[PDB]
Amino acid sequence: AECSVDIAGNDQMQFDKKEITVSKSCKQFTVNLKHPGKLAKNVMGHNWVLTKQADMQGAVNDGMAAGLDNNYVKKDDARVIAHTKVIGGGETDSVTFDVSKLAAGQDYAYFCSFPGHFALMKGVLKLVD
Amino acid sequence: AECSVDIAGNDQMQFDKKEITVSKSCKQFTVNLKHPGKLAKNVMGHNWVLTKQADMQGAVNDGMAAGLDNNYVKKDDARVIAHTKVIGGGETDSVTFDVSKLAAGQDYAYFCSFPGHFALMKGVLKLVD
Ligand SMILES: [Cu+2]
Ligand SMILES: [Cu+2]
Repeated sequence: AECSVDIAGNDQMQFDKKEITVSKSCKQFTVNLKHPGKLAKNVMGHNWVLTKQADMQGAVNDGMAAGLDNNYVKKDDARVIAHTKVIGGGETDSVTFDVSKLAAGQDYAYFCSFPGHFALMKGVLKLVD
Repeated sequence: AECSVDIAGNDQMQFDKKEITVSKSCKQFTVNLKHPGKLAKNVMGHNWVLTKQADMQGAVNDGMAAGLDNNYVKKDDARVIAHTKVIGGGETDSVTFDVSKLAAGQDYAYFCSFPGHFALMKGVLKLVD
């Protein structure tokens, strides 16, 4: 038989092979692991979502619940001033919004609403002048 | 100032910018999001670890505790028949082991011991012939 196997991480963050067979006729067995480094949008996507600081947590929670189909943002969510699409690796998206939706001395947060990402992918947006 | 900003996911799964400035002299503001799709080994690495089925949970718990410098495998862990290094995107690693370490009528499992991967990155290794 063969005394080696090629196994890889896939774009779903699983092994491509759920089974390895080792023949008793093999003295030694060689496992070659590859990490292609490519993840599909459904497991590793990003967006950019803008809210008042106080509205972040509610918007993120309802955003996770809204699903990939809604770019992990609740449809017509009043707390969301602007958001991009959820994009995968090598992709781009742009969003334009009215600056009149911002007020001076208010705290604004941006985050990714892709489930679990708000913890790591956050920042502050400030109105200036 | 400008009425647009370029923001990107980075290899730590954070935004490259933690702060965005919008001048109130802008009528509209544009955010251009990029997803380069590249993650560093310290946040998205894989390995391949072989144990008896019954030893998986213990080996993975002690493995996560052992850290990246020990390839997320407890040094000299008796339950671990064989393991690769932890590798990052675009990388490869191999391990060879003696087939004499496997016995008939034992159940063998493999997994990735990179923290959080264990639930999705699993398979069965079967002695055959
Ligand atoms: Cu994200
Ligand atoms: Cu892994």
